[PDB]
Order: sequence, then C-alpha cells, then structure tokens
Amino acid sequence: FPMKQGVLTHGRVRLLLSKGHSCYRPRRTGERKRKSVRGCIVDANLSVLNLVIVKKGEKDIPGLTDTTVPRRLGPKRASRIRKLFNLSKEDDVRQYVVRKPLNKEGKKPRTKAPKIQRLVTPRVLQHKRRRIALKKQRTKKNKEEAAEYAKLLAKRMKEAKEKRQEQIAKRRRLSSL
Amino acid sequence: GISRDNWHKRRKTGGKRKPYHKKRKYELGRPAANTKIGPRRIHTVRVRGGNKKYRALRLDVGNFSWGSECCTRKTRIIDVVYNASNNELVRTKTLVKNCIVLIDSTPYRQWYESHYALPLGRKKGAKLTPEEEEILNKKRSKKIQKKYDERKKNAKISSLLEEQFQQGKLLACIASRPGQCGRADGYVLEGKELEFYLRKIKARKG
Amino acid sequence: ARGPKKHLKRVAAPKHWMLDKLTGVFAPRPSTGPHKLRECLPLIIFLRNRLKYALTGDEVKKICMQRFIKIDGKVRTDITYPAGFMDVISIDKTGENFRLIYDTKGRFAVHRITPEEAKYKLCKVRKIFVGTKGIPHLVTHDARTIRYPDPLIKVNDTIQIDLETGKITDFIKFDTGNLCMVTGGANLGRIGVITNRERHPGSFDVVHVKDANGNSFATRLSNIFVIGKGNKPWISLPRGKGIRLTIAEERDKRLAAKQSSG
Amino acid sequence: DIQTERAYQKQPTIFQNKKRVKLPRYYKNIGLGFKTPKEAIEGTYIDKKCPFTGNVSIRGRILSGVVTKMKMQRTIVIRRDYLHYIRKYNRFEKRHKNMSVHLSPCFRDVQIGDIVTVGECRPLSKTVRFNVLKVTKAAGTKK
RNA sequence: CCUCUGGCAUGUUGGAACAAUGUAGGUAAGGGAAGUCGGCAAGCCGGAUCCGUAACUUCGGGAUAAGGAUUGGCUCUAAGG
RNA sequence: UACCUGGUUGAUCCUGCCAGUAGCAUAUGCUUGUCUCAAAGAUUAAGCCAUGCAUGUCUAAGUACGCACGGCCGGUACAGUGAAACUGCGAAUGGCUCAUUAAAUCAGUUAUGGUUCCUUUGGUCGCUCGUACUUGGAUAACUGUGGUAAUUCUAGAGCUAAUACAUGCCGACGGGCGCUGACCCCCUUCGCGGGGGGGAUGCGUGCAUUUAUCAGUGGUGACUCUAGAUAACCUCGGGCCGAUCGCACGCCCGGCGGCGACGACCCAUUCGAACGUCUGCCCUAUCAACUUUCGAUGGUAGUCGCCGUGCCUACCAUGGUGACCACGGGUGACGGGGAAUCAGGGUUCGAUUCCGGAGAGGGAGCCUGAGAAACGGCUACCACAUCCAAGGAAGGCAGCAGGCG
RNA sequence: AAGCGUUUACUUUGAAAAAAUUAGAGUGUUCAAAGCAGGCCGCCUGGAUACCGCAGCUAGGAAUAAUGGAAUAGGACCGCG
RNA sequence: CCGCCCGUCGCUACUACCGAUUGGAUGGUUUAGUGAGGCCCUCGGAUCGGCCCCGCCGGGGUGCCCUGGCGGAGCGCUGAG
Ligand SMILES: [Mg+2]
Ligand SMILES: [Mg+2]
Ligand SMILES: [Mg+2]
Ligand SMILES: [Mg+2]
Ligand SMILES: [Mg+2]
Ligand SMILES: [Mg+2]
Ligand SMILES: [Mg+2]
Ligand SMILES: [Mg+2]
Ligand SMILES: [Mg+2]
Ligand SMILES: [Mg+2]
Ligand SMILES: [Mg+2]
Ligand SMILES: [Mg+2]
Ligand SMILES: [Mg+2]
Ligand SMILES: [Mg+2]
Ligand SMILES: [Mg+2]
Ligand SMILES: [Mg+2]
Ligand SMILES: [Mg+2]
Ligand SMILES: [Mg+2]
Ligand SMILES: [Mg+2]
Ligand SMILES: [Mg+2]
Ligand SMILES: [Mg+2]
Ligand SMILES: [Mg+2]
Ligand SMILES: [Mg+2]
Ligand SMILES: [Mg+2]
Ligand SMILES: [Mg+2]
Ligand SMILES: [Mg+2]
Ligand SMILES: [Mg+2]
Ligand SMILES: [Mg+2]
Repeated sequence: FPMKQGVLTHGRVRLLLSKGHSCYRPRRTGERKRKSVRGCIVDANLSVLNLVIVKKGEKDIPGLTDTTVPRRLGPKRASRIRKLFNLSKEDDVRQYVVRKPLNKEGKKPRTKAPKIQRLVTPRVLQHKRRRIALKKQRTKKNKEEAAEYAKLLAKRMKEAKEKRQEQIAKRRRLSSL
Repeated sequence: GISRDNWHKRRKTGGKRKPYHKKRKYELGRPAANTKIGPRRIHTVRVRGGNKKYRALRLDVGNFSWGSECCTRKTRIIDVVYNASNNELVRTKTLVKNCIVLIDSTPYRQWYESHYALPLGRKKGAKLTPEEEEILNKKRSKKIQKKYDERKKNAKISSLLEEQFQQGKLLACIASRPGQCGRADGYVLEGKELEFYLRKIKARKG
Repeated sequence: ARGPKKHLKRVAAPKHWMLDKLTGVFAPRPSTGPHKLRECLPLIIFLRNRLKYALTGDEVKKICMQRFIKIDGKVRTDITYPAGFMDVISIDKTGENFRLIYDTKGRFAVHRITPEEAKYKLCKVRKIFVGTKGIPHLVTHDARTIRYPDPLIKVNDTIQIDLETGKITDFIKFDTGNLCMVTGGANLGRIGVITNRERHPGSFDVVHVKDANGNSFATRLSNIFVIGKGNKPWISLPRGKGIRLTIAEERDKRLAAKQSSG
Repeated sequence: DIQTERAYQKQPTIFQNKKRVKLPRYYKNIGLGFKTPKEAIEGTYIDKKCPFTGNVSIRGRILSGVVTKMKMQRTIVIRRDYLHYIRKYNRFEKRHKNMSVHLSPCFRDVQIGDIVTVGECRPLSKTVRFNVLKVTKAAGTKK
C-alpha cells in the first residue's frame, strides 16, 4: 500500500479519496472510495522508500549520474517554444520547434515535428475577422428592424388616432342631430 | 438527509400515512445558514436545476434604502436589536429576513447634507474644522442657490429619524433572505412601523 | 422514473401516424423540437411509411444524412425530427414540396405543393411577449420567437411567414367569417367558417364552426387554426377539402367510384 | 385594532411613509364577476390570504358549501354535501367532505349554516386550499 | 447537618504505646448465596421534575407498581401583581 | 339458447341443500401423424447464486512528436489512416419483479398567476464608455525504477497538448443619456429679485442578481405580470459580453471576406418532472372514538427548499376527523386500460408484454450530474458470502442463459 | 354582436376523452384464428366507426323532486329633497 | 309397537376448548441507552506555489528602470489546500 502526503501518522489508515487526491484514480465521474494508505512518517516496516537527489555530491555515482537521459518530447505550445529557444514575438516559431529523427529496422529514416498549437495562422485571423463581421451584421440587422418597426408603429398610431378622431366628430354631429 | 415531505406526517384526520417510497432528492432540506455579523463569508451551494444559492455565514455590510427620501446606500450593519420570531435570534446576532438591525447613518447624513445642505444630527456648538462639511453647506452660485433654497422647504425630517441620526445609527429591516441571496439588503424603518418597533424594543427593555 | 424517457413503444405511439403492430416493439421517439410529440409526424415515418422512398431505418438514415431533406427551408438531418403542422418538406433532388396539412380524417396527408406556395407557411401565434426594450415578440405554434411584429397581430391570429427570411408577410385575424383548419380533438382536420365564439373565463373558450355542407360543430379554441379571410384560403386544401362525409356517404362514394372504374 | 402580533402588519406593495407637507390600501377584483365587498375597500385590516386584499390568485375551480364551524383563526370549515351512484343498486348515498377554507376578515358577520362560495388558489396551509369569495345568507335569518 | 444569644468541659480518672481476641465504623480484585436451617447481618434502591405503569379486584385500589430519562455552576429570555 | 335432472316418503306436495351440467385457468395422468399462431420460475422462497455476457461512444469540424503503419515535395510546424490517453456525452433510458403501499398509489379531471428543466427548434449573442498577429503552469498517454500473494491497486522520477484548467484586453467608441455644476450671455426692473438659454470639469452610463421608490408599452377572468424611470448593491465557494475547430480560397491598394462545427447568461419551445383541486377503492365494530405542547388543526414572523405549504423553528389560538363508519386491524391487495362467465342485472380475476408507481438482500447516507437518494455508482451497519502468504482484498441475477433450494 | 339574468338533481346535445383489447366497416392471409393490408393494366387506394360507467366542462327542456322571495314590511317599482 | 327411541356409564378413534408452567419459538411496531457513516458548520494547516528584500552580474533606455541567470534569506505579505 502506498505512502501519501499529510496523513502524518505512523500506521495504516483508510481514507475516502476522490478526484484530485493521490493514491486513487476514479472510474465514474464523482466516484469516491475508501482505500487504505500509509502515512508520512517512516519506519523499517515498508518495502520501497523513494528518494530524489536534490543536490549533487562531489563524487560521481555510475548508475545515476554518468549516463544522461534526454527529454523525450519537444515543446508544443508556441510560447513554450519561444521561452525555450529564447524568442521574441517576431521570429518564426515553426522552424524552431524541435523535430525528432526516425530510424528502425527496414524502414526509411525520417524526421517528425509536433503540430504546434497557439501559433497565429491566417485561419485563426480569419475566424477573428469573422466573429466581428458577424457582430456588425447583427447590429445592422437590429437598427434596420428597429427603424422599420418605428415607421410601422407611427403609421398604426396615426391610423388609431384618426379612428378616434372620427368617433369624436361623428358623435359631435350625432349630438347635433 | 433533512426531509421536506408531507408524507412523514399525519392526515387531516389525525391518521398515519405509511410511506410508499423512501426519501427522494427533491424532498431535500439543508441546514440553516444562521448569518452572523462579521467579515464577509459566503459559501455557494449548487441546487436543483444546477443553479447557485449563496449562504452567507458572517456578513458586515448591505445596501439599505431609506425610501421616503429615496436614497439607497451600502451601509455597515452594527447590531441586531429586534426579531419578530425568536428572541434568542436577537441574543445571538443572526441576520434573517424581517429582523431589525442597526446601521451607521453616516452615508445618509452625507447625502442629506449634500442634497438639501442642512445639518442633521449635529449637536449644536461644534463645527468640523476639517471644513469639508461647511464647504458642502456653503458657497454656491446664485443660479444654484435658488435651487437649494427651494429644495430646503421639503427638508424637514421625522424627529424619530433625526434623533436616530444624532445618535448615529438607524433602525432598519432586512428585506432579503441572506441564506438564499447572499446579501443583507433592506430598508430604513421610518413611520408608524418605526414607532411600532421602537415601542416593541423599549417594552422588551422594560 | 429517474429522468426523461428516451424510448417510445409501438402500441403507445399516436394513432394518426398509423403504425402497425407486428414489425417491432418500438416506434420512433421523436426528438424534441418545435411541435409536440403527440401532434407531430417524424421524418422517418414520413419517408418510410407514407412515401415509400425508404424501406428501413438505415435507408431513411442515409437519405437524411446525405443532406437531401429540407424541412421548412432548412436542412434537418436527424430522422426523428418532429415534422409538424404546416411544415414544408422540400425534396430538392426528386423535386417535390410537401405541406404537412391534416386530412379529412385524423391523418397527415401527403400534399404536393408548387414551390411558389412552398416558400411560405402559415403559423398560429401562441403568445405576445414584450422583451427587454419594449420589443414585441410573437410566439407561434412552432416555437418561432418573432421580434418586432405588427401591433394589430394578437394572440389567436395567424401569420404568413416567408421561409428563407423568417419574416411576416401578412396575417389573418380571428374573427367570425374567416376559415379554420382544426388542429386537435374529435373534429381534427375539418375546415369551416367560424360561426361563433363563446367566452368562458377560466375554462377553455369554445368556438362553433360551420363547414361548407351545413354541418355545424364546436371545438375548443386551442385546436383552431384560421387559414384565410372568408371562405378563400391562403394555402391549398387536400383531397376532400376537410368535409367529413359520413360513413354511409363514404361507403356510397367508394362503391360508386369503383363500380364506375370496374 | 391593528398590530396585534409581533411583527408589523402592513400590505407589502403599499409605501405608506412618504413625506407629508388615511393610508391607501391595495385591493383588486378577483375575476369571474365576483363583486369585491365594500368592507374590503373601506376596511383597515391586513391579510396575506384574503382574495381581495392579499397575495393570492383565485384559479381553477369555484365550489360552494355550508358554514358548519367557525372555531379557527381566520378560517372556517365548509361541508360540501353531495350524492354518489352505485352501478349495481340504481340508487344513491348521501356523502360529505368537510374541508377547511380561509375566510377573509372582510366578511365580518357570518353565522354557521350560510352557503358560501369558495375558490381554488395557492395552498395557504397544510389542508387549506380555497378562499371564501362570496357569502349567501341562510334561508330566513334576515333579522 | 453547621451557626448566633445562652450553656458546658466530654459525663465516677490521667499518661505511654497501637500486640493478639474483641466491641463499633468502613473498604475490597474475580465470581455473585456456591455460605447457612433460612439472603441472618450487610448491601442495593432512595429526594424532586418529566414520562410510563401489568395481572387481579369489593372498582375504592393495586401504585412511588414495574421501567426509563433529567438534576451542578453561570449568562440570559418569557409568563404569573 | 332468458334450459334443468337424480336423491328425505309406503306413496304425495313443498322449503331446502347435497350431487350431477356447461365453461374458464394452473397442475397432473394416459395418448399424439401435418401445419399456422402462441403462454412459459407469477403463486411457494422480493430465498441464495458458480460461470460467460447484458453501455459504451469519433466526425472534414476539441487534443495526434506511440515509424504503430505509412506518401514525398521538403526542410515554411503539422501529408494521411491511427492504437493510447485527456476532454465531451451517455451510463437517471432500457430490462426484471410486484415486496411495500387502502384517498396511499392509480383513473378521469383541472391547476402552476406557486416551480425546475441537459437537449432540440426560434430568438438573442459591437446596446456596457473601460499580448490581442493569441497570456500562464501543470497532467495523462509514451520512456524508465517499483511494491503487494492478490484488485479494473497504484508510487516516486522525466517529458508533452486542449473546447481540461486558469487569466485577460483591444475593436465598436464619437459621443449621446441622467446628475453635479465652476462659470458665460440676454430681457425686465432705482433696486433686491424674476425669467431665459449655453455650458468646461468631476460622478454614474448594458442584460442577469438583490433591495427600495415612481408612473400606468402589451396582455389575462383575475398580478405584487410584462415593459418603462429612479437610488444603490453586484457574492473571490466569483454570471454574460468567444484567447476554440474544419472546409473551400476569392476581393481591395496589410485589410476585407463566404459556408459551417462547438460553447454560452437569459427568454421562449420540446420532452418532461414535480407538488396541488374535485370525485371514485375490498373485508373487518370480537376496532367507537382517534389526533395534540414529541405538529395534531389554524394564525403571524422567519429557516430550509426548485417552488406553495407546519416542511421545520419561535410565539400565540384550541382546534381537526368521526355512525354519511373515522381510527385501528386484515388483505392468498401494486393501481388502471383490461380477462373469464354471462338473457337484463351481476360474480370472480388482473404478478403478466400499454400507461402510472415501487425496489434492486434489509434499512440509511451521499458524490457527480440538467435529471438519482442511482445500487450492472460509493460509504457505513445487519444478515449472507468469495480469494488469501492471516497483513489484507472484493461482492449484490427481481438483467439474459444457467445452478441450488 | 358585447355584459346580465335564483340555484341544484334529472333529460338532450356538444366538447375533452391514449393506444391495445371489445363491438364493428373494408380486404379470398389458399379458408380460419390472424394481419393492416392490398387492387389495375406507373396509376388506384386503405389504414374507418361505435362504446369508454362515476366526477368535472358547455348549451337547449322545465314535467318531476328539493330550495328560496314580502308577514315586527329591513318589500318591490316610479320620480322628488 | 316385537315399531321407533333418549341419556349416563364402559371400550376405540378423531377434532376442538380450559389448564399451573411469571410456558416456548418466530415475525412487526416502538419508549429509552450506546451509536458507525455521510453531509453541514467552527477550527486546523502536512504539503505546494506566487510576490516583495538583498548580494554578484550579462541584454537594453536618459546614476534610476526592465529583463535573463546564479544564489541567500526574512517567512515579511499572499493563494490553494
Ligand atoms: Mg344495477
Ligand atoms: Mg470521649
Ligand atoms: Mg475529663
Ligand atoms: Mg453522670
Ligand atoms: Mg468483592
Ligand atoms: Mg468488583
Ligand atoms: Mg453446604
Ligand atoms: Mg446452600
Ligand atoms: Mg435483613
Ligand atoms: Mg403489586
Ligand atoms: Mg323426513
Ligand atoms: Mg325409500
Ligand atoms: Mg356443483
Ligand atoms: Mg410437408
Ligand atoms: Mg422466484
Ligand atoms: Mg425504466
Ligand atoms: Mg398480505
Ligand atoms: Mg402484496
Ligand atoms: Mg396489474
Ligand atoms: Mg403474487
Ligand atoms: Mg411498468
Ligand atoms: Mg430506484
Ligand atoms: Mg434476491
Ligand atoms: Mg440504493
Ligand atoms: Mg445485476
Ligand atoms: Mg438500472
Ligand atoms: Mg429479453
Ligand atoms: Mg381507446
């Protein structure tokens, strides 16, 4: 059973663990489950204790220091390319993204670059033009409809005012009967 | 949990409903908010239909409308003094709908002295040497001075309100439901309801 | 049930779709849309049972999803779309236009329409709403919220909507003398002139309506859809023209016509 | 007369304390041709649940009954009296449903036996769903 | 049970020890009448408030039946002239 | 097809049953050649279950640096199929059973003017006056060290994306609209004064939320409706005003562009859900009074709730139901559409394929979600029960087959 | 034509009543139970109709059965102060 | 009428009833004690960041400002938890 942070005791406990907690992975959205974990403070009675070397000693160790393992994937966000290879906002990112070589048994040697997201392409700029063109279309439609309804309501209220003026003049001449 | 269901209780005939289903989720009750007076803390409950309710838990301010003058300002809640339901909800200071709180009358004092340019409160003999209240009360134009001189005929207030301004804090009624909305809004008591709640308070005082 | 139901049974489907009894346990639960469930006729039923352009559910799916069926001037792709009253089917490729008008009995009738008639439809308004800046709103029988209408259009009138724009072209007002198609009840599909309007506060107001052949009959006002000034409609009428000849006259007409056919 | 109880008793849509130099009271007609009584306009009472001067809306059904008990606070019990038909014995049986109805205090003099008319509304309490809309006096008893 | 006015000098002696048997108070793990003629002696319970109270019966009782719960100090609120 | 017949007597005429008579379901016997339909672990044990399966899902249109396959045209990123995993959605439908349940469910009926509602269709979506040629840091999948006897267990390290998670402005935008108003200018007047405009500067300036006030565009039988005006608030467990994706590829001289996909506050719409109104339920009096300061029936004020409401709390009132059968009990009782038998009435049945309800061994509590008090989700406890290295782990056939009883 | 006409029970009509079942129309499933099909040398057509007690809603009738009104005149009507 | 016929007693079988045993076993409702678990509130703060404060400086502006790297540390503030 794994060790997890902040339990702060010596023995083994049982916790309800959820999304965002460690030593647990949910299956359904919203699932919580009593799993049994081990506290922070340590003793002999465990198999594996994990260590992270945080300051290199003055002498080498062969298993850990001599060989080096590079990062496997190059960066993919455009500003992360910028802040890796130290770019401004004018130099082209796409020639500066890392590409990998490809060599195996019986196949052609290749190279492979990630499809970098968040670069500014003319399709993104076209969509940003399209939404504000659509906005001005919507205000033009709104002012057009409002003006033609204003003309129509002026005409209908002119009709109703002339109708009641007909009533008042007709019953004045009926009073003159 | 806490249930809100008629099926757990007797008929009109005093009978006994035996239930035909267990507790449902639309038959749900959650515990009381009991909004005290303190620096603002509001938790958010998500409710039926995915909406949000705002439990205040401790709460200091709220905008009160003094509506005979129609001035509505954000004000600091001083105290709970009267509650028509439960006197221990006065004894602990719990903000609920239609309870009587007290609020500091400084924004309404500022508005009255800036609109009518007459003092209220103001035990006579002192003048604020920071001089800003009298630069608010004096030195206007001869076009605007007739506007103030015609608005100062409608500038006499109720004496109950005025002694509340002189003491510095007003009686007011909470209108909103602070366990539901998250706010402690309401209105300043003036009038026959003010005299009603004042005689209630001093009869309780004995 | 712990939520909304998604399946609909074959026997529990509405009768005016005229589903049969022994194909399958189910009937297509129509998707939510502008028309009610018990007052619609879905697109799978319209293409499969009525027109016989499709044989199976896969065939009506591939017809509706190679983008050929154009309901109300718009492309509607799901096969369980509720095609309701006064909707206009535009079969583009095969070149037809249908208007889902009711029959002399309770059916929806396959009713072929010229394109110059099929570019409008007629809609009964259900509500007058006023939006946020004094903006009037019609709410028709098929969920159209139409902002800025004519102020002479009131709550039980009908409007002639142009389809590619959605705007009002003209309107008929609910008065005595105008026509009526009847959308609901035991008198479903009948056509007559409105004889009488009887006001019941709180209850459902009831309208007496008289057809061409001197038969007068009542109907609640929610089931009444005016379709023109006087006797003159603003759409076409189906075969029989909403008369409901009796069962004796139907017997006499079928044996007369088919002994004349031989 | 007024302000019996703990809180202040006022009508919620009226603003009564506007600056001067008798209160107006809120009242409405409930529809269906029910004449609002003169004591509702001329009164001084408050009521949440009066159909004429309060926050209820008479909808649905409009029934009748005879006043049979008035022992409660601002609600009475009416006794709807009807017959019921058995398909076997072609006869009837006299049944009844007592039901509690909120009687507004604008109907100021009513004695038991009077045939009142009630209207369905918002459920005012646990077993109360109607209001007395009009009161017709019992036969005789004009003195 | 403790105290004030009043009264007295511990009831026909004092001192020093703190052994057995006593006489008179107590306490006891674990078990709970296995002791003995017999629960002898001891022990349990115990006041008040709120509930709850069976058989039987002369209808009066049984009855505080049995069985439960609450109880302090302090800061208050409400009702009773 | 509105049917009777044998039997008490030595014989008769009657009341009266017993027994014959015809169905109709369940079992059971003996018998069985064709063919079309078709019920089938309901009754007893809503008793217990070995095993396998019963809810998963990819479009041009959210993420694609797994050579996992692959095309060449490169070097100006990503051709294109594409497992995996994050994200989104569904898993609340369906199916099974009928244990509970007797004004309860349910049926007809109306109401929500007393509420919520993913979705789909239609509105809305520069109305706000105050790095945008695109902002940030983590994480799975992948590599690499593992642990346990064992689980759909998961840990420490490296990397890396978003329509995940966050942050956040530019454009409209040049002023209008309401306040405050320094001041400016004119007519009358001995004159204070009155009347009249213009107005720099500063404050507020959209939809939604919350409060209060004023007036009375469009509605209903009826609003405290809708819409207007005003004074303010706007929740840091924050409400909107788009930092998203795919096809074609044109036009002004960098800027304009069309067709869509997704998502969003609100308003309708659809499917509904949810409480309510009137009326209707079988046997039982060897059940005649029941309910109440432990809510019973009302009032006033709150709390909670999605809403109305004794739903709950506080303080008052002493009510409420009952021979017109309450209350208590029983049911070999889920309700209805319906089935059998029938002259007319009736009598009996309805677990059973459609609708409504209830439940997942018994009770209870919840997370996620628009919708669940979900059990082919979780946590306890009781009964049961599986694996084991004895420390632990895992379960729910009244789903389909099948097994025991 | 809009608003009003003591009220119920009864009667008649209209509305609204979910399909399935039941009754029943059409139709040579080879007949029948069934099924909503099918027919003519592309066209022709079907996929009806009735019943659905009780309660509720609407409009006619006014016999029967109830109920009322004017009797300490607190009565209609008609105009006047 | 040598007909029929009724009861006790004696034998046999069967079904019930009363019956000391404060009898026995199963259900169901429930007063009262103990009470797991979830949810809410009041705390808590394992851990993880962010901003300031200095020292050493590289890239840039008219000795102050911003950056990018190295550290150190008050934990001065601050956020999640
Ligand atoms: Mg009969
Ligand atoms: Mg002594
Ligand atoms: Mg002595
Ligand atoms: Mg002596
Ligand atoms: Mg001992
Ligand atoms: Mg002991
Ligand atoms: Mg012995
Ligand atoms: Mg002994
Ligand atoms: Mg003794
Ligand atoms: Mg005794
Ligand atoms: Mg005999
Ligand atoms: Mg014989
Ligand atoms: Mg027999
Ligand atoms: Mg053969
Ligand atoms: Mg079984
Ligand atoms: Mg289901
Ligand atoms: Mg039973
Ligand atoms: Mg049962
Ligand atoms: Mg059934
Ligand atoms: Mg059964
Ligand atoms: Mg069912
Ligand atoms: Mg369930
Ligand atoms: Mg079982
Ligand atoms: Mg469950
Ligand atoms: Mg299962
Ligand atoms: Mg399920
Ligand atoms: Mg099956
Ligand atoms: Mg039917």
